[PDB]
Amino acid sequence: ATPHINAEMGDFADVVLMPGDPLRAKYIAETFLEDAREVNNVRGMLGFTGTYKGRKISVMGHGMGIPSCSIYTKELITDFGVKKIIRVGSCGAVLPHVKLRDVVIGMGACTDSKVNRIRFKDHDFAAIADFDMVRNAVDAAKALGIDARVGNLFSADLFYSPDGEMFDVMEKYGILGVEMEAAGIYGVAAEFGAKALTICTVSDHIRTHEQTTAAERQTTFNDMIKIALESVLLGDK
Amino acid sequence: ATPHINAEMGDFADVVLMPGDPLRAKYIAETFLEDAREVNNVRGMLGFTGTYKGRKISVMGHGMGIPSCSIYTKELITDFGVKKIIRVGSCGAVLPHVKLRDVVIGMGACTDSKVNRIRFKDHDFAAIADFDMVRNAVDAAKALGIDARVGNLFSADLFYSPDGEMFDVMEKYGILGVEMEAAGIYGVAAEFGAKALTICTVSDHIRTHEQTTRQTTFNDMIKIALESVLLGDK
Amino acid sequence: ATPHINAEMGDFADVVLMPGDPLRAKYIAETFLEDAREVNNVRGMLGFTGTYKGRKISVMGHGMGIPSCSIYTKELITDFGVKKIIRVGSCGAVLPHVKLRDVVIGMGACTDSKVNRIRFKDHDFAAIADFDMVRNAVDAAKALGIDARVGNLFSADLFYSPDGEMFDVMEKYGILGVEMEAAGIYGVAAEFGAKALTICTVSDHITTAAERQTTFNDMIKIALESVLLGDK
Amino acid sequence: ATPHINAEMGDFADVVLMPGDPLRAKYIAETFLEDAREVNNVRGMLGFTGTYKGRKISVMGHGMGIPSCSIYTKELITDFGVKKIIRVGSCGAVLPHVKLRDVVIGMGACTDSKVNRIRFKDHDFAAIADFDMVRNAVDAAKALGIDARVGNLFSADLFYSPDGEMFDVMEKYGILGVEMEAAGIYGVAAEFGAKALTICTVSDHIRTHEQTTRQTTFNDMIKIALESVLLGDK
Amino acid sequence: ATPHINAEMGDFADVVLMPGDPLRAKYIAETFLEDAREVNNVRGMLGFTGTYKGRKISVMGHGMGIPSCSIYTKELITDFGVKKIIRVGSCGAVLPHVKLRDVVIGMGACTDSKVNRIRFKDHDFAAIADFDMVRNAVDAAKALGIDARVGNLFSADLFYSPDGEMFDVMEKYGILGVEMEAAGIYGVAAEFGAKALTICTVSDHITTAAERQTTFNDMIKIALESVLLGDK
Amino acid sequence: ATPHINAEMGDFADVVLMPGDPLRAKYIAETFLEDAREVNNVRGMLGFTGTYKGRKISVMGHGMGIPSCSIYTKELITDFGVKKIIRVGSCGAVLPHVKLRDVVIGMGACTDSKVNRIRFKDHDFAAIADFDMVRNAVDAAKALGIDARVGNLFSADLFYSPDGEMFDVMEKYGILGVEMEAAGIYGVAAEFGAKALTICTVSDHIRTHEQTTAAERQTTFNDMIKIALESVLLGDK
Ligand SMILES: CSc1ncnc2c1ncn2[C@@H]1O[C@H](CO)[C@@H](O)[C@H]1O
Ligand SMILES: CSc1ncnc2c1ncn2[C@@H]1O[C@H](CO)[C@@H](O)[C@H]1O
Ligand SMILES: CSc1ncnc2c1ncn2[C@@H]1O[C@H](CO)[C@@H](O)[C@H]1O
Ligand SMILES: CSc1ncnc2c1ncn2[C@@H]1O[C@H](CO)[C@@H](O)[C@H]1O
Ligand SMILES: CSc1ncnc2c1ncn2[C@@H]1O[C@H](CO)[C@@H](O)[C@H]1O
Ligand SMILES: CSc1ncnc2c1ncn2[C@@H]1O[C@H](CO)[C@@H](O)[C@H]1O
Repeated sequence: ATPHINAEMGDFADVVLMPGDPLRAKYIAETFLEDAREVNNVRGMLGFTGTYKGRKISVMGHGMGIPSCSIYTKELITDFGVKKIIRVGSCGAVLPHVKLRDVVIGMGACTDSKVNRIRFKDHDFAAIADFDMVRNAVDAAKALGIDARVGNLFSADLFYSPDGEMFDVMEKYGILGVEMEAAGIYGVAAEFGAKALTICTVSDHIRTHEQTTAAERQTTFNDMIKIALESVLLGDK
Repeated sequence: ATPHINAEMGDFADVVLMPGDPLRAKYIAETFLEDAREVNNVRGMLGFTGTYKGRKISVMGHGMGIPSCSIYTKELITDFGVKKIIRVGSCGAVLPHVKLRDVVIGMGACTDSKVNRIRFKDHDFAAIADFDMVRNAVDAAKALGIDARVGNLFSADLFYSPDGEMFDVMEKYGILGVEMEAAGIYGVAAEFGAKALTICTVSDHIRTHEQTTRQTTFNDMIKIALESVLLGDK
Repeated sequence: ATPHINAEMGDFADVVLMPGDPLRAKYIAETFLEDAREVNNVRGMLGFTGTYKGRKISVMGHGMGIPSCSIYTKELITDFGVKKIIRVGSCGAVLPHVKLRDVVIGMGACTDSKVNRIRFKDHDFAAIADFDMVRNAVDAAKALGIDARVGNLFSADLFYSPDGEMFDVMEKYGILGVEMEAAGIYGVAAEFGAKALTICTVSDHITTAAERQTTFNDMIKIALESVLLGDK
Repeated sequence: ATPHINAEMGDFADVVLMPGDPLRAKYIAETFLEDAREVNNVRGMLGFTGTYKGRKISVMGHGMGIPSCSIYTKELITDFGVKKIIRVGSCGAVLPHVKLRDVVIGMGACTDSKVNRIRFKDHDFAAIADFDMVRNAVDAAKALGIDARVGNLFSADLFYSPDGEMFDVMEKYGILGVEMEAAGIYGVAAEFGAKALTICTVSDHIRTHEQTTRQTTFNDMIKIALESVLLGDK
Repeated sequence: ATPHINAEMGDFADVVLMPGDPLRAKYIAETFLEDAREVNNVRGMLGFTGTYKGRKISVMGHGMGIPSCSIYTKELITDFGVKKIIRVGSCGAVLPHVKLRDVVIGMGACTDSKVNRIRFKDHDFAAIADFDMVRNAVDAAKALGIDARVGNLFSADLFYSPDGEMFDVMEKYGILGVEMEAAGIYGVAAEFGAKALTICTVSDHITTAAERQTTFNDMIKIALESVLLGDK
Repeated sequence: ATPHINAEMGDFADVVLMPGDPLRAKYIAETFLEDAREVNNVRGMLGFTGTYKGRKISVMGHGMGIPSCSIYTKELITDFGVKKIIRVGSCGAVLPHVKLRDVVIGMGACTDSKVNRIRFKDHDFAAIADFDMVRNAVDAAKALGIDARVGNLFSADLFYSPDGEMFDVMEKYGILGVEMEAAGIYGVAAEFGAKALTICTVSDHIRTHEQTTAAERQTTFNDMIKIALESVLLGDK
């Protein structure tokens, strides 16, 4: 066990899906995994392990922010033999053409944080996902009849920013989705030699700040989970 | 209700104790508050409101890291009329004269986060607590016969730091405890106009590696916090 | 028409291959393109436009360094309607498993330059390529029976850096190759809404001339065939 | 003798009050100390030692700016056994509720200087005062019936700032006074292992432009400082 | 011999004039030097060594940008024994009193690049020229009845900057001209203990071709005559 | 008058020599100026005005550090019509070949301070002296049979540096002298449109940390003052 995870080697699959909300990990295990069992509960960060079409899969929340998810992903990789981390969350949109419910894939992730500069001798480290994982996700989505956008995400330290001028900048440079973990998870994956990918569903459009129907929203979120789970199967081949 | 808190104005007291662990807040509500009522569970971030010796008080977790607690402390202050925030967490020690379960009070908080530089034109903003609250905590500790050092805390973005050498620099400058949110709460208190204080319990020693896997001294911290608000009311 | 390219709209294809060495532009034009014609000569940066299996293609050097290539890529995009930029160059490897003559594809590009911070309010902008272009290059490579590594490049401002330990850091974080333009082209593409990709061959690990020419022609075929896959 | 102080161990008391103006130190030595003896005049930086109600005390100017006071506070601490440094200076106000001659106590000090980043690996070091000294000053003020706000000061490198907008940011974050050395003295106290406190008198208002061209409230500041050491001795 | 210059010790004079445009090196060699011979052609960066009034002089382009010129100036200094580097180029002016075709001499060079911070532990390194070289250029100019302004240049990494207000700042602090290499060459000279100087002619204010050629030849004569004054 | 200078327009010459030590300004006025009168004393920063061979000259201390001298030089220029500022101080040497008593002229000045970054939008402002003033000083020195070195100075914020590694860096990049004001005075001169020059006498060699005889040291310091005063006369022509 670690100070944040009360499990032992073997308790997690070598692939872990990670939502920000611990209650969403439980929701994913309940909805898509067969014979899922809770393998962690410290600080209430629920983790589960079960099978998806016979494949051993794990899903655990990572909390909000780079500092939070950096702790969990780091421990999964070094102490639980986890090779892949697939973040499945929500994000806000700044581009007029990026619509509510669009599925975004973060090939790269820009950031507000100083963590990668601390890692990269104060220079610019391009926080990127694992290419194969990106490709598997794109292909899985195509098979589901879904067209995911692949580009940059922006991982913020302040959900409530003081200088609202950053949104124009994000939009100017083509940022697809705004969230809070991608850049940190990619930094961890690179530092400890593992593979990661962040997929998000647009739950808010900053240009119009909205949400829309709930049934349709829940549908897209599930497609996103489906895309994540199906993508690991393509990777297995 | 706010984006991360499903409650209404009035559900929270004007003072809120906040541990990083939502399960610790539940424990505090059950062990120290009377008529405790759960007022939030969004994302599992348990929040409670009750009374301590007739004083209405709340306790809610804020999660790990500056980005997490910034969201919660902000919504409480702008939408629930919270005047005082008292973080009650754990920390790692770097100084040799600091032992497990020791109580530290961060009158100040250093950090490797950029949040305050983003707020202060890229200059040095000294993330400090409210002086009265510090004084209150010190007096409360004194009256309870519990020891407590007052000084600088270090709020880290990375629990697993790739720069181990920075611990020597922290030690060289007298850092009492290494935690992950004080500097962010102080920055929020300042930006949104409220007051805050961070009290921590040494739960691990970065040099010796001896660590906990809680309570008691964690109960002391709570007593000091709860008793300090009462002094503040008078 | 532009300060560094004496040509007019239409002279360049919407896709432009760009080597660092200007002399390589003519080699590519004569060796891989049909009906090539000269479209630029300013400062000796020769540009050519021709066709590859019917597809309109242009080729012109960009010079060494982020500042140089940022000028050309920018002008091509805003004044000649270029949609995609494919940089085809060389790099140095810091990883033991990455060998001489290997073909590296930069999905991302780190850098010690300050250009992107100037663009992104002093924050971290992840300089990245277009995903489809990356995927096209990979598939075009496999079709040619060539195994290409996809990952991060490091775009250096100083070829002769005084900081020797930075190479160990690059190795620790999996940098595939060290060159000097990727991060700059990716920033320009982002700033002006175009697509870019950097392909490099390992020409030094931190070979015969015939071996070098073979690998160079392989990189060009890959880039050219990737463009065709992109059109589908 | 040190590079900038021609004195020997023992010439200074373990506590030293320090204004930026050498002529103010002379005034303090002549108005509040008995048997005042000049112990330094190198570069005109007048230093004096005497007694206040039987308590041995020194007062020496430190000049304007972080670079100047860093030299003096350092030599005093490493070569003359000075344990406590109490800066008694002037400052400019940005807040509307702050008037001339008001007394401010910097429990913390923000800055646009790089000195602390050079010491703290380019991270945010919270330049704070010694809690006991702050508390001492507060009690002393209380007993003397003098008002005093406790909080953050802003130590500027450029008195004539080209970034006027930074004053709005200072005001937004509750800066009590704009001065030029607190953050540097706190950094030195920390690096060389001593204690320090900065007390200031509002001598100018950056918004209204009304300003002084001293004493009295400048006499209050001195009383608070001298009386605070006595409380500290007990 | 070096990665970017196929020459050997002795091929280059201890003094090298360097224009940004590579094509200008041959013009200078044929127009101002006696008995010129070719000493480099790698990447099309032609270098020549000849003599001016008996004094041994070399000329070769450096490309656009700090990264490009940093490579050439460095190699020339550490492998070909070059003692002085005189960059002769063009720049844009932000000051109203500085006119088109004016000759500007950069005693100092500001920059938005990060190379010198990387060299100077993230602090402020004042990138400056050799004082004697500056004084020589001034005196050589006066002898030619030419009035040259001495001051600060600004070495930009991005010719097309997204920050429009930086030009007002440059004007406020007296920047004489905007170009892209001075600060990089000055850093290299400092790092490897050599001497450097940047001379520029105002080719744009933020003219006929005959006017341009006249002023260009004036800058070259100035540089060449300054070298002779330096030998005294 | 200003909050730091109790004088009125006319009290200072349009040229001001400035030593760090206020007691040294008095020494300079006494030693080289005819009919010098004290024109300032607030905070004890003595200022004087007199004539050198018939030319109206002023000399006033500027205190230690960039923040200190930035206040004085700024007020001299904007409120007292001063056109030129000639700093005359001492510095430490890091280069083995730069010897005790050498006269150094700061054509440029490197710095530890953040003041010029605050002025120059966070970029690199090359803090330089006025060319003509440098030339006049070099020529005046030649006339005195003195050979001054012209190059970069380093203006430090911390006389007592924590990371002693900066001296190797300074030496590596050819820094001639180490002091504490040049970069700040040049920044002020550029911001308010005036002319400045810093000249220093090496009073310490960091590689050997020494001083030597006192008579000879005092001789070189005076030559430096002579060079400064004589240089303004050449400038007048
Ligand atoms: C401006 S809209 C927005 N902004 C920032 N984060 C968002 C946003 N929308 C969804 N997320 C992500 O969810 C958490 C913060 O609520 C975080 O876990 C984060 O990833
Ligand atoms: C090196 S020991 C250490 N390091 C960092 N944070 C620690 C530490 N010990 C306790 N905490 C605090 O608790 C959470 C991280 O477990 C965070 O909420 C944090 O405040
Ligand atoms: C340390 S080995 C190395 N380092 C940097 N750049 C290299 C390197 N090898 C090839 N290139 C690329 O070629 C040019 C610099 O020669 C540039 O165009 C650059 O892309
Ligand atoms: C904008 S008003 C202002 N600004 C900056 N410093 C001030 C100010 N007022 C008083 N001081 C302090 O006194 C000296 C500068 O005069 C310095 O010692 C400084 O601490
Ligand atoms: C805003 S006008 C301008 N800006 C930047 N560089 C200029 C400029 N004018 C001439 N140069 C110099 O020529 C090359 C860039 O064209 C580079 O070699 C450069 O030195
Ligand atoms: C390491 S030797 C050294 N270091 C720094 N400053 C020196 C030095 N020597 C002379 N000065 C200058 O004198 C004052 C500091 O004593 C300051 O005014 C400064 O200009």
